[PDB]
Amino acid sequence: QVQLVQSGAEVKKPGSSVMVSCQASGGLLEDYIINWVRQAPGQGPEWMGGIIPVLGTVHYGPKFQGRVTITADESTDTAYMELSSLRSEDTAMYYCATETALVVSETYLPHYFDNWGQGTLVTVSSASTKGPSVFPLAPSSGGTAALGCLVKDYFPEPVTVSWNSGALTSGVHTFPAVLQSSGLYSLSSVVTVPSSSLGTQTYICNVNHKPSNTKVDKRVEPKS
Amino acid sequence: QNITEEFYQSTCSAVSRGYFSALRTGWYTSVITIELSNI
Repeated sequence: QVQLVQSGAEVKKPGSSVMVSCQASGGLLEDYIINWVRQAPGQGPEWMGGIIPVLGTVHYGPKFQGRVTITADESTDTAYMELSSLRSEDTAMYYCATETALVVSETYLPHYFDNWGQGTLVTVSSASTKGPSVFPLAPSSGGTAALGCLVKDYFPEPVTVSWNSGALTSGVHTFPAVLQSSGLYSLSSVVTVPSSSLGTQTYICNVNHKPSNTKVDKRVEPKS
Repeated sequence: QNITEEFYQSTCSAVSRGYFSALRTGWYTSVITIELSNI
């Protein structure tokens, strides 16, 4: 029932340093073991480290010690992870995960992750932040038609999309982004719907690319 | 287990012969440990 809210996804330049925050709501940071796990595309998760404020102990994975700093701000119940000298290998989704530390003895260690943040996609690249353009995929003329909108030319991932402010979910298919030859990511979101509601129903795709501060609400309907 | 006893009427005493010895002549010391965690 405690939700872990991490900082937003962003693109950082190679060699620079990144800071990711992780906000706890509903409990104190001292009452948990706060862990940081990362997942590169096509790999399993890798544990980076964890801090136990009730004991005042910080632990770093051997690969990351000396370039990772994890702190616990008990004044705001926010945990942080700072990784310096960023390079291509670091492009991964970074997760903030907790283990409850209510009754702990000394030399207590992290063991598992029962409560997770949403994850923060850090992309290390030279390219600039760029917001996407959204274009309708209008339906036309059995008994079910399809429509959608196209989210094109953004950087970096991810882009989010919801139908009817999240109301329309049964039958939505939001495809994974594809990196085009020109560069930048592009993505499609289609949903099937009965052909009798093509004129009586409004279908809006709410596209958000938080890294670029882009909020777009695109209406889809046939033309004339 | 063959034990022979002799009683001497002259001195009103009795000797039970045939037993064997097992005398504690030394000490062996060992340290037994249990690993604890203090909460």
